[PDB]
Amino acid sequence: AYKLVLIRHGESAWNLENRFSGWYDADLSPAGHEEAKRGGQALRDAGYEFDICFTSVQKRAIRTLWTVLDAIDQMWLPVVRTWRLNERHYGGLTGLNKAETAAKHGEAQVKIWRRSYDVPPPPMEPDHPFYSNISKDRRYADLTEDQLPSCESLKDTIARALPFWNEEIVPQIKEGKRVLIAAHGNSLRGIVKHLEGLSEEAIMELNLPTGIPIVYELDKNLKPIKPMQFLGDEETV
Amino acid sequence: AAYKLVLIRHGESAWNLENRFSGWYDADLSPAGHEEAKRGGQALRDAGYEFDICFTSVQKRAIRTLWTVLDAIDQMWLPVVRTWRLNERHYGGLTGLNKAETAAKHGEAQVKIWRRSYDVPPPPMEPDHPFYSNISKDRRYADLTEDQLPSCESLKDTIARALPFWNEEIVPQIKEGKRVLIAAHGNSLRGIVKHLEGLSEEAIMELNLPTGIPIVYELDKNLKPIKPMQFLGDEETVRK
Ligand SMILES: O=C(O)c1sc2c(Br)cc(Cl)cc2c1Nc1ccccc1
Ligand SMILES: O=C(O)c1sc2c(Br)cc(Cl)cc2c1Nc1ccccc1
Ligand SMILES: O=C(O)c1sc2c(Br)cc(Cl)cc2c1Nc1ccccc1
Ligand SMILES: [Cl-]
Repeated sequence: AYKLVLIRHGESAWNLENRFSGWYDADLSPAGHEEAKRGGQALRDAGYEFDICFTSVQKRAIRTLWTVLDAIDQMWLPVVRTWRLNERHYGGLTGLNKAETAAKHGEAQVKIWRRSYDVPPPPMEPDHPFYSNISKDRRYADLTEDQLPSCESLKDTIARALPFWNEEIVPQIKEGKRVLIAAHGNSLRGIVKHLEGLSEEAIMELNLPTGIPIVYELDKNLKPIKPMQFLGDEETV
Repeated sequence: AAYKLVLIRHGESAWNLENRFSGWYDADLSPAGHEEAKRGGQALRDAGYEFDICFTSVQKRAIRTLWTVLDAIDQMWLPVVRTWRLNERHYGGLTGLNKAETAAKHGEAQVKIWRRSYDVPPPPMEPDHPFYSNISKDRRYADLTEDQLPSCESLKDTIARALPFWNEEIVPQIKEGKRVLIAAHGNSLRGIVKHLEGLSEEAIMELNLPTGIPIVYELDKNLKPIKPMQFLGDEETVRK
């Protein structure tokens, strides 16, 4: 049975995980960093070994992966970064808290956006404070006009994450390489939905815990052989 | 110039503080060596350097130096390639001995020979060596052929196994236009510098790269330096 480990980063600075941090490159807060440290200790105590790591190009996930690699003394592992594992792009909502989002767009539209799998939020427009910060960021300079989102539905996010799973990660898993993925709520949602064949409604109901190793055991067809499991002490699991 | 290349040599390690030979032993930075890396990163940040790809070894004193630099210059998203071929020189059975144990066991004449010699290796690290399984059986070297895994290295050996990685992996990226950062070690960086500047054995053995300080090369399209290496940082640090 292949082993696959996912880890979702924890808290970012300035409450930005509650502010549609999205493609804004928020760093971990001190608390989010401690979360990653605890997740790494849990992987260390459990003696996990990896052969290759995948992460996004967003520093909060990269720093999570660094903290884990440090904790488990495997800083020498190959690391692969990809925009395709980025957090969902929340468009014009990026950086707003819940109250400000409702104030701007009204409760009705907010409910529609919260429940919809395929309706995107408004695009991030040139007058958004993150517009040039994200869209002109050098790490996206190789993306084509059609690949760099101004905004994403959950469908959009999963659609651009899954090609990287199939094209880069699955081959590593099938060679027997032990994969660690440090990424974001919605990109990990895409992977989990593919793994478990979950429904749109289902995946929108799933809220992956942060800072906690998520262990999958896959059969020869990369199908889970049991439910996802979490690593940690008794209280946190 | 056509190209710019930046090297950085990691700073003090935990085993440096013990004056022990580390070589392939995976010693971490001391707090001071970590601080050094932060200052070097800040120098790169103040100069506004941008990179497209980073190379380092599979040793954490170099990897953590790279990480610290990337953090400082807000380029943690860059691709990073790690290779055993940029590891520190392998000191064979000297690995893990401190200065006194080395002088005690081998005597003044022999230690002087090993220090000055380009191609006389120190004793090999034998299966009964206290760090033999820790290093030679470390799964990170699992894909090395038996010929590739050194039991010891002369400086010549270190340079000879570093330069294939330069030629085959770094040169292509440079000529592709990618701005390279190499975070590595004294002797593997010596291999690179010797090839870049066409230095004699004697000259490369006289060269001692400063630590924690960005070393900048301006290279023409044939990767020939168009001037001497430049250290980045305030006037003080550059002077020292
Ligand atoms: O519960 C969640 O995780 C999500 S997702 C999402 C998206 Br897309 C757009 C919007 Cl306005 C909200 C949410 C949301 N909560 C929420 C935020 C503000 C006001 C009311 C509810
Ligand atoms: O006196 C010298 O010139 C040198 S050179 C050198 C090197 Br190289 C490594 C080390 Cl451990 C010592 C020395 C050393 N002193 C010395 C050596 C053996 C016994 C007593 C003193
Ligand atoms: O300065 C250098 O590059 C080298 S290399 C080497 C080797 Br190999 C074996 C030995 Cl006994 C010494 C050295 C050496 N100097 C040195 C090492 C420890 C203490 C004092 C001086
Ligand atoms: Cl990395």
